[PDB]
Order: sequence, then structure tokens, then C-alpha cells
Amino acid sequence: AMKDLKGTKTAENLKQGFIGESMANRRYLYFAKRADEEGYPEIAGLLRSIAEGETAHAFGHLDFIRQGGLTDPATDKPIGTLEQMIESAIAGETYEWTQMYPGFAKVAREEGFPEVAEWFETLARAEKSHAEKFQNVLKQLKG
Amino acid sequence: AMKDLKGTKTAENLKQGFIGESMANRRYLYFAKRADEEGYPEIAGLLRSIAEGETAHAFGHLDFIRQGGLTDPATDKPIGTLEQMIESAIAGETYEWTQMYPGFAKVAREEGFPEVAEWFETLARAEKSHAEKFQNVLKQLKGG
Ligand SMILES: [Cl-]
Ligand SMILES: [Cl-]
Ligand SMILES: [Fe+3]
Ligand SMILES: [Fe+3]
Ligand SMILES: [Fe+3]
Ligand SMILES: [Fe+3]
Ligand SMILES: [O-]
Ligand SMILES: [O-]
Repeated sequence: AMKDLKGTKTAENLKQGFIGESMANRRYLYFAKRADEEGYPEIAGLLRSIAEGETAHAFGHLDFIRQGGLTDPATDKPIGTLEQMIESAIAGETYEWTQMYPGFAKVAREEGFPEVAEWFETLARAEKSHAEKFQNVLKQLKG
Repeated sequence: AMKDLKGTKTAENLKQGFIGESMANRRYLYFAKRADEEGYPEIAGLLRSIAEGETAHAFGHLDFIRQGGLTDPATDKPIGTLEQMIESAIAGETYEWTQMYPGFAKVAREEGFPEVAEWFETLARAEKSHAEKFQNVLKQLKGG
């Protein structure tokens, strides 16, 4: 591996860089769909290509995070081995279905946004399904 | 009014949901590559399929954000129209190349991590290129 990054500002900067690059890929693919609808195929293709750049950037941030002994930006769990990667996926999905999306749904209903609440409730059930499927993966890797 | 979400906690939750879903898709595609190398194609395929779920979630969050008159989670700029979307991309990439990545690179060098610094410098130049390409897009939308 590489030099230990724990405790540095660079460790936090890699995390923040990963967050921004992740958002950018999602944003640019969403924007490309609007270009698609409106008939701007060269713009849409450029947006998709820039999005591939942001993928490369996000993955490179993860490379340095993993090689520097740091944890997953999303879950604060190690992601050195495949088993650890799956354990990180389980931890994040579990946070999302047990805490995050149910709370978002409750708040949306309290604030008078039942349609948004229904979306958050759909997502809560979806993340529970994801968590169960990843748990099945881990069981198979450890057997 | 679901069409005016400004200032509500639900607005903040949509933003945070978008951030988490965006990271999840990137993480699961990265993890899939390790499964690929090691010969676990069913695990890799599951990671890729779940990642498509996280794409749908992120895009749905953006749908509610736009429909509610809220701004881009990354830039705090409106993203209703295509021109606005491109203007948001320009603002974010400009921040990344003029401030964010150069600052990250300086810190990495000062902390004794030259390989990470070089990566941040490569990314700074890349985001400058991205900003210029988005600027060209805006020129084309405006008539160029
Ligand atoms: Cl075009
Ligand atoms: Cl497999
Ligand atoms: Fe980037
Ligand atoms: Fe999830
Ligand atoms: Fe999700
Ligand atoms: Fe960028
Ligand atoms: O980026
Ligand atoms: O998720």
C-alpha cells in the first residue's frame, strides 16, 4: 500500500473530493437526459463523456483512500478487501432503511408533503431489500 | 405546496438523500471491479444492478428538487432549464479548478503526499477543461 493518510487534512480532502465527483456524475447524466429530450445529441454526448471523467476522478479518490488506510467516505468502514466492501454496503443500506429514509418520510408527512413521503417510504423498503441481498452475498463469500 | 419546498426540512433531506445515493452508485461500481477481478460475476452483477437502483433514487431526488423550486445540491444554483443546468455545471467546475483542487494539492504537498498532490493537480487541470467545455455548450445554446 501507500503512506498512511490517517489524521491528515488530505484524508478529509479526498473524502470531500469523492463526494463532489460522485454528485457530478449523477448531475451530468441527469442533465444529459434533458439535452436528449430537447434534441441536443452532441451536447448530451459531451455531458456523458464529462461524466465518465468524473467517474475516473471518483474512483481515483477511492484508490488513494484505500491505499492510504482510510475508510469509505459514506460509512466510515474499511474497504480494503471484497468482504469489507460488501460489509460497507450492508452498513450504509442498513443506515438508510432503519434511520434515514423513515425519518425523511416522517418529516415530509409532518410538513404536508405526502407524495414526497411516499417516495421516501418506497426508498426505505428498497434499501432494506438491498441490505438483505448484500447480506446474502457476504454469507456466500464467508462460506 | 409540493411545488414550493424552499426553507423546509424536506428540502434539506432531498439534498442529503441525493448526496448519499450519488456516493452509493460510485461505491458499488468500484466494488464490482474487485468482484470482477476475483471471479465473482454474480456478486459483480448484483452490485451493478443495485447501483442502477441508486441511480433511479438519485434522479428521483433531483426530480422533486426541481419540481419544488429547489437548487442543485452541488452548487446552490437553479437547475430547471437546460441552460440553467449548464450554468450550474460551469459554476461548479470553475470552483473546482480555481479553488478546490489547487488548495487540496497545496495541502497534500505540504503534508508530504506528493503522489496525491500530483493527482489533485491533474484534476485541477481536468476541471478547467470541463469548465471550458460547458462554457462552449452555453455558447451553443445561446446561438454560438
Ligand atoms: Cl447538439
Ligand atoms: Cl459470484
Ligand atoms: Fe472531476
Ligand atoms: Fe442504498
Ligand atoms: Fe438508494
Ligand atoms: Fe468536475
Ligand atoms: O469534478
Ligand atoms: O441508497
